[PDB]
Amino acid sequence: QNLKSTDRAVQQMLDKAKREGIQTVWDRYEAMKPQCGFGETGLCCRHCLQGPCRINPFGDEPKVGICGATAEVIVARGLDRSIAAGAAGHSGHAKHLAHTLKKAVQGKAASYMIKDRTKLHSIAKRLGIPTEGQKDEDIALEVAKAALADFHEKDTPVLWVTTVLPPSRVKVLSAHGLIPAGIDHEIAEIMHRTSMGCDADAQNLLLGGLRCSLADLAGCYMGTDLADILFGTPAPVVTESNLGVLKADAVNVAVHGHNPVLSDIIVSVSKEMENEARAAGATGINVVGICCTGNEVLMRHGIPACTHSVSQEMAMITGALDAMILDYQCIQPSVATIAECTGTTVITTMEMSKITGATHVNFAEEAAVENAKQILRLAIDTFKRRKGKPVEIPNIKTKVVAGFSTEAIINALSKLNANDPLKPLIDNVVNGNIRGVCLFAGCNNVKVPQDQNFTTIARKLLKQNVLVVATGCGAGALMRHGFMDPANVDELCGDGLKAVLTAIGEANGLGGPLPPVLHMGSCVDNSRAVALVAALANRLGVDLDRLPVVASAAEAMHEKAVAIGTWAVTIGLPTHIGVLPPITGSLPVTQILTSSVKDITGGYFIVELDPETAADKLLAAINERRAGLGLPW
Amino acid sequence: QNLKSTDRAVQQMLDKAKREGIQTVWDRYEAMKPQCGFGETGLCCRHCLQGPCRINPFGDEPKVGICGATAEVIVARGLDRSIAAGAAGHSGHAKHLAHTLKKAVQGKAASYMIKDRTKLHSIAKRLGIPTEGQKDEDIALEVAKAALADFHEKDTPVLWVTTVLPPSRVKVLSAHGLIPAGIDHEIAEIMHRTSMGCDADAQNLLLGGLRCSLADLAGCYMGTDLADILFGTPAPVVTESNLGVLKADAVNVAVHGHNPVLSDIIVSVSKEMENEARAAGATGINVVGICCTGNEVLMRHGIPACTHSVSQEMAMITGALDAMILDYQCIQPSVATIAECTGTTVITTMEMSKITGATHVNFAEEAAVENAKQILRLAIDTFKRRKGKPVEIPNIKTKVVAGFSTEAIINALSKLNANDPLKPLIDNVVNGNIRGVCLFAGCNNVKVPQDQNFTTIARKLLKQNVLVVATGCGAGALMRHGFMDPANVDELCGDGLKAVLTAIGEANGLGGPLPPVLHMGSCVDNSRAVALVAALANRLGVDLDRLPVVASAAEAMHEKAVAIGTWAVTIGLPTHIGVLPPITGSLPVTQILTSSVKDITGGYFIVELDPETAADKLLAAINERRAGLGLPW
Ligand code: SF4
Ligand code: SF4
Ligand code: FES
Ligand code: FES
Ligand SMILES: [Fe+2]
Ligand SMILES: [Fe+2]
Repeated sequence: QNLKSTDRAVQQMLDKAKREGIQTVWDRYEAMKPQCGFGETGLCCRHCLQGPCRINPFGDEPKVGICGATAEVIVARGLDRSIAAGAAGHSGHAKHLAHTLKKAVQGKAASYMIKDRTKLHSIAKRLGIPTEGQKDEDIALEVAKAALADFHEKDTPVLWVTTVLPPSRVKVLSAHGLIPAGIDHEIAEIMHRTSMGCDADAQNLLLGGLRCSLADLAGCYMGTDLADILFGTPAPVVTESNLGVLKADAVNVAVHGHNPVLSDIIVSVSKEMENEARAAGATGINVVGICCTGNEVLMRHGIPACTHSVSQEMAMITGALDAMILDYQCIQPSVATIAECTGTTVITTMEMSKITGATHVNFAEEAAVENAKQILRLAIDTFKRRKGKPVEIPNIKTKVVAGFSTEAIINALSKLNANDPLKPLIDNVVNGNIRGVCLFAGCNNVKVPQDQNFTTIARKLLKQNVLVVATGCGAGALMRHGFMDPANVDELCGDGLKAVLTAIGEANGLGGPLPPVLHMGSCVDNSRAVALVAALANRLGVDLDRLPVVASAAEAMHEKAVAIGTWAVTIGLPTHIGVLPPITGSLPVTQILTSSVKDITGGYFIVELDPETAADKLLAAINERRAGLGLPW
Repeated sequence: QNLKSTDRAVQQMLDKAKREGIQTVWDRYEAMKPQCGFGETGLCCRHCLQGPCRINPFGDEPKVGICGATAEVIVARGLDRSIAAGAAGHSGHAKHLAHTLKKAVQGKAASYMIKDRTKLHSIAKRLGIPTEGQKDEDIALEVAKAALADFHEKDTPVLWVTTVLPPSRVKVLSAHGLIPAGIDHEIAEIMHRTSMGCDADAQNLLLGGLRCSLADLAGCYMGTDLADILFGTPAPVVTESNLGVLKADAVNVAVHGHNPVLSDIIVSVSKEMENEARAAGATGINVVGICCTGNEVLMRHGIPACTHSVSQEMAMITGALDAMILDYQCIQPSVATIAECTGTTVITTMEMSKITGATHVNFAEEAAVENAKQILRLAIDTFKRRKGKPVEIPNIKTKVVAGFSTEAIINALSKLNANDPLKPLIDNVVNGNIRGVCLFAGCNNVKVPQDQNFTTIARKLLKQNVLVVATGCGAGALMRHGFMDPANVDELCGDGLKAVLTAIGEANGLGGPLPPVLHMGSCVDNSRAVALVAALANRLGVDLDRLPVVASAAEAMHEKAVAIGTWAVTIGLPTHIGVLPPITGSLPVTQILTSSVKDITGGYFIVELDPETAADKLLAAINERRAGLGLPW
C-alpha cells in the first residue's frame, strides 16, 4: 500500500477497504491500465462528429486530423479547453460569493454579513470604489457589482487582473494582448476558437490560453477577496490533520468541495446543535475538513483537516464518517456508492453539482441556518444508526499551524520591521538565509504515490533554505506529513531558513519558530501568493519575472490545476508540473510552453516527473533568478 | 468517387486531386480508419490528468472512470461540452455583430450603417425598447446594448430566448429551470459542472445541456437580427451554385466562414475595383461563396455559392481560386497547405482564428473598405500569376432561388391572404396539401457520402407533400442538387405541395412556382425557422410540440450542429440526426435524449443513420403530430 499512498492512515484504510471488498480510486486506476497513449500525449481530438481523430506520436498514418488539424493545433486546442474549464470552476466559485455578498447587504440573507470591514475597504480602494462618506453596505454593493462586472466585456478590462499585478507586469501582458476582457467572455472565446475549423495556429492558440489563464487568476483572487469579506481574513491558527481527527464518540461531519458559503454556516450552527447531539448519545458534532472547503474552514476557524484529494474515500472507510456535505469540485463521485457500504450520509447542496444516489438539499443563502440544521440532523440520525458498530479510525494525526494569509504574513513580518514589513523578508533573501520562495499548489493524482512528490521536493528545498508556502491539496499533503508543525523545523529546515522562521516566530510571541511550510489556504487562495509576490515585486521595483520565486504543481490533477500553472507562467514564474500534461505529442507546443514563452512573459513550464530531479530544476530556477539580481547563490 | 461525394463537380475535382497528389479530407479520413470505438461511443473522458479514462462498451474492465465517473456521467459531460462549444461559436458570431452595430451608430465605422430600419424597429418593439420619439441611432444603441447584456447575468433572463418563443413554451421551460440566465454565463457553467468532481447525475447534466442549447438559440437569433439590421433582411433572389460558377477569365474570390461583417464589405468593394481587375487582364472580380458566409451573401446579394462544407478544398483544386477570404468556423485548416499546390492566396482576418501558412489581414470595422482593397489586390496579384496555366473548372452549376427569410415567407403568403398571411399555409396543412414542415440544417460529414442523406430524405419528404426549408450546409447540399430550382417542382414535389408552391409563386408574379425547397439562410438563420414556427404556434394557439414540424441534421459535423439539434429538441421538435453522436456508450443517456425528454420539452432526438429509414421516421413524427391535432394523415 505504500506504492499507493505515502500516508500511513491511508494505508491503514486501504487494507480495510481491501478485506471488505470496497473498490477504491487506486483499484479503478489499476483497472484502467494501460491508459490510452493518444490521450496521454494529447494527440486525440473529438471536437466534431467526424472524429474521433488521433495522431500516431510516431510511425505511419494517421499523421493529421481529418479536417487537416495538425498535432500542434490539436494539442494546443485540448490544452486551451482545460484552461477554460479550470477558469470556469474558479470563476463560478467567485461569482457565487459575489451574489452571496450582494444578497447579504441587501437584507436578503441575514446569515451572511460583512465580517472583515478592513478587507472590504481595502478592496474598494484597490478597485477605485469611493469609500469616503459611504455606508459599508453600499461599498460592499459596489464591490459585488464590480465583481460581477468582470465576467463580461465593458469599458475596462478585468479589474481582478489589472489592479492586482504591478503596472509593469500589466504592460508586458497588454503588449501581447493577454489582458482578459471579461472572465466568461474569455472562457467562451476559447471554446469557440478551439471548435472545429477556427483557430489553427499553435502560437495564436496558446496566447489565447495565457489570456484565459489570467481570467482564471481573476476568479481566484475575486473568490479570496469575497470570502475574506464574508467570512474573515485568516490569521494564524493551530489545529490538526489526518484521519485520527475523526472521533468515534462524536457525530463526524465532513465538509467537502471548494465553496465555503455553506460550510462556514455549518461550522457555526454545529456548535449550537451540541446538546441535540448529546441527546442522541454523542459527545457533540465534530466538523472535519476535506479538500479545499476543509482548507477554507481550517484557515478561518481551525477546523481539523480529515483528508484530501485522492484519498477522500478513505475517510468513509473508517466507518465513523456520519455525513459528507458536498458543494462542487474535486469530489470523487464514487463517494455516493461507497456510502451504501459505509453508512455515511452523502449530501449534495448545489443545483449544478448532483451525484446519483446522494441526498440533495437545495441550499439557498436565504435559508442557510435552516438547511444547516436539516443536514446536521441527518448526520445525527446516522450516528445513532451506528451504535455498537466498531469503527476503525487510524490513530494518526499531525499538529498544523496554518492561517497564513498575505495580511497575516505581512503582520508577522511587521514585528521585525513595523513600517516596512516586507523588508525583513527581502533582507534575508539578499543575505541568503532565504534562497527563494516556492509555492506548492494543486492536487494529488492517482498516478503518483500520494504526497511523494510534494514531500520529496519540499524536503530538498527546505534543506536549501527555500521559503515554502502551500495551498490546496499541496498544503493538505504537507500538513499530513508534519510540515506545518513548528516542532519539525530543526529536522526539516536549513540553518538560514530556520534562523528566519525562528526570528519571526519569537517576535510574534510563541518562543518557537513559524512552522516549516506556510499554509496560504485553498486553491483560490493561490491568489494570496500572487498578492505577496506582487507586493515583493513592487517593494523591490522589479517585475515578477526577476524574483527568485517559483511554483510547483507537483501532483497536478484537475483542469483548475492546469489553469493555475498556466497563469503562474503568465505572471512570470518558473512553474513545475510533476505529472505529464497532454502536450508531449507536440514538440512545437512543448517548446513554446517550456522555452519560448519565456520571451513573452518571463515564466515557463518545467515538466519533470521525477521529484528529486524536479527539485534540482526548481533550485536552478531560483538560483538563476538570484544571479540575475546579482545575488550570491 | 461517388462513394466520397454525390456531387459530380466534387467527383471531377477528386480525380484531379488524385492524379496531382493533393491529399483531401477523404484521404485523411481513410487514413484515420478504424476510428477509436471509445471516442465514437462517448466512453472516453480526459477532463483531468488522471486520465485518459475509457470504458469498454461491453466486456470486462475498465467499467468506470478512475474518479468513479460512470458511463452515463462521462457521456453526458462530453455532450454538454459540445453544446457549450457550439453555443460559444454562434454567440461569439452574434457578439461581434453587436459590437459592429454599436460602432456603426457611434460614428466609428462609416462602412456600416442601419440598412434595415423596419427590422431595427421591430426588434426594438420585440425587446421592449421604446422607439417613439427616438433617433434610429439611439434605438440601435439600445438594441446592441441589450444584445451584449444577454451574455451575462442581470435582472432578466436572456431576452433572445424569452421574447422569441411563445409564452406557453417559455413557461414550460421555466418550470424545469431551462431558461438561460446569460449566454456566456451558461457556457461557463457547463464547463464548470462538467469538470472533474462536479455534476455527476445524467439527468441533471442533460438539463444543463438543454439550458445551454437555449443559450445557443439566443446567439443564433441575435446574429440573424443584427446581421439583418446591418446588411438587409433577405428577400427572394436568383443566383447559381456549384463549382461551375468559377470563371477562368475572372479574379475568383471565395468568402468562407460564418460572420459576414467582412465579406458583405468585400462584395460591395469588389464591384468598384472592377476596372482595376480589367487592367490586370481579368473580366472583373467574381466573388463566390463557401459555407455560411457564402450563404449570407447569397441570401442578401445573390452571390453564387461555389461549394460547401466537406468539399471546400475542391474549389482550390480547380486552379482558378485566386483568393479564399476567411473569418472563422468550419474552415478546414488543410486549405492553408493545399494553397501551396494550387496557388490560391488564403487570407485570415479574425484575430482568434489564424491558420499557420495563411496570410493574415487584421480586419477592423473602422478600416473595412481599406482592408477589403488590400485583400482584393492580393487576389488580383494571384490572377496575374496564373496567366497561361490551364484551369479545370467543372462546367456544372444549378439555378438557385433563395432569400426566404421569415419576413419574405410571410410576405409571399400575404399575396394569398393580406391581413392573415400565415392562414394560407395553415389551411393547406389542415387540408393535407402540406403534410408538415421539415427543416434541414447542419453540415456535411466525411463519414456520409456527401449530400446523400440530405437528398435521399428530402426526395422522400417532398413526394409526401412536406414543406421543406433548409439552412447552412443542408441548404448548400440541396441547392447543388437542384432542389432550389423551381423547374424541378414537377419532378420532385407531391401533387398537393406542388399545388401550394405554384399558387404562392403565381400570386407573387413569376408564372411559375416557388422552388421545391425554401432556403432560409445560414446556420444562425436556423433562428428564422424558429421565428416562423413560433409564429405558426401563436397563430394556432398551441405550443410548438403540437405542430407537425420536424428538423433533420442529416449529416451533422460541428459542435454547432449538436447545439442546434439540442435546442430543436428543447423548443419541442422531433429532431433527426443522421450521424452518430457520441452517446451510444450510455443507454440511460440515449434513452433520455430519444424518449424521456419528450416528457420535459415535447421534442426528442431521432438517431438514424440510414436515410430511407430516417425519412420514414420523420414522416411518422409528422403524422403523429397531425393525428394529435385531429388532422387526417
Ligand atoms: S475537429 Fe478536425 S481533428 Fe477534431 S475531430 Fe473534427 S475532423 Fe477530427
Ligand atoms: S474526470 Fe474522472 S473519468 Fe475523467 S479523466 Fe479524470 S478521473 Fe478519468
Ligand atoms: S484515442 Fe484515446 S483519448 Fe482518444
Ligand atoms: S480512448 Fe479514443 S477517444 Fe479516448
Ligand atoms: Fe481543491
Ligand atoms: Fe456553417
